Amino acid sequence: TTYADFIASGRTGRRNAIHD
Amino acid sequence: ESVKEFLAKAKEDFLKKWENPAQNTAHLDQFERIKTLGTGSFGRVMLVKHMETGNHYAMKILDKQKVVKLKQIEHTLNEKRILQAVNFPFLVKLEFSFKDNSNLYMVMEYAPGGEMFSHLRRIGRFSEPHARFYAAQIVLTFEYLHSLDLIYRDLKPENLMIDQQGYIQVTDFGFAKRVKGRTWTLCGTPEYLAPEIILSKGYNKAVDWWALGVLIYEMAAGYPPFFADQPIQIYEKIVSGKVRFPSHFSSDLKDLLRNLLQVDLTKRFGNLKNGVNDIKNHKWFATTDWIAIYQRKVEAPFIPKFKGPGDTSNFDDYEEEEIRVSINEKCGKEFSEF
Repeated sequence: TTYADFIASGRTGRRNAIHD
Repeated sequence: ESVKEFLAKAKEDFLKKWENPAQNTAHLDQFERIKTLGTGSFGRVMLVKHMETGNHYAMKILDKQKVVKLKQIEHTLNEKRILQAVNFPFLVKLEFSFKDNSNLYMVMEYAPGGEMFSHLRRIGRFSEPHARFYAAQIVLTFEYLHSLDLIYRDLKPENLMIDQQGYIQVTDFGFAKRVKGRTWTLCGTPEYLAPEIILSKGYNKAVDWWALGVLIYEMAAGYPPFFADQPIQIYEKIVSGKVRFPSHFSSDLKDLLRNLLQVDLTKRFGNLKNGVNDIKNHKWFATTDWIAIYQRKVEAPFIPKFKGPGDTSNFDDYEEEEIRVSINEKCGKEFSEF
């Protein structure tokens, strides 16, 4: 499932902004 | 209109403070530090006690030297200047700001409910009514910001706090900027980025309405419409113009999302002749009473539990770190107006 792919991804934690 | 009138008076209020910003209205020794609520690239947010009033605040600390290395001077000056000047029910109130030799400080209202992020990941997803309550409050906030010629540029669950009454508080104006017309800085968070931004086209207020759509999707689905393990993979998904909605999404929701998550700026909700009314008069928000959301009288679907003032149980734990203040003033000229 998409939920399961999300949860298994590297981006389920707090996401930093990109600056430049 | 009465919204138009409210905004007009609101612009006069904001302009007065914008032109004449406030400065050094406190000192670090007036606060007792208690607990780090959050962390970032230029520094952390700490629960703090105001010793003379007994009042708790969140205090955002920016290391001057780190701000400079990351070329965020102007961005950091925008944040304090905008934040002291604005006033809206769903925007954090900045109470004090000051600087010492080594850091910039902005003391803000403390929202004990914690980050929306924390609850969203735990619970997994929000019901549409739940999502809608939060979204309606963001719609109003942007309406107000954009009337002031402010763009926000960092909307995401991480930057939305739940307060005692279960309402949203928008913090972090680190990328907020007052611009008429266009700007080109690549900033934001990869998942929330509008295609304009990633395509170096030059962009405007409309990227906030795109980000709102990512938000609604992530709140309702429990994941963002474009994810992947590395940012470039995300940026390809965003520029491809291709979204799948979960199957539990009401069709009104899908429909609002399609107009918000629109790659064509001329066609994106929020950026047309009627601006924000296309959003507020959309089927999905029919249930919504805007004046009552504004006046804070709607029952919030979720009040977080808090067992006192200064309880931090809705925040993750972080490793603490001693606040070092140099004996030398570190970047005086660069931050003089802070």
